Amino acid sequence: NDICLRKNWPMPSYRCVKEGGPAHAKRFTFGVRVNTSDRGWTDECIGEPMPSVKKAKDSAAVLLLELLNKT
Repeated sequence: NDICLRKNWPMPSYRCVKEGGPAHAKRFTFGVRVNTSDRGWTDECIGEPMPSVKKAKDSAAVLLLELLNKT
């Protein structure tokens, strides 16, 4: 969140795109997007299917940091 804050943007969107399923689908996949003032909502950064919802957000966010590293 530091990079988005520092860039003087609002707080990014965070919501699991896939969570739960037919038992064997408790891997969570989530996509992030940020409001890059120069363009707007960034490309939705889908993370990897993670076995914990906290890891879901953070790991996608890590890919987002790469996007925000190109600003």
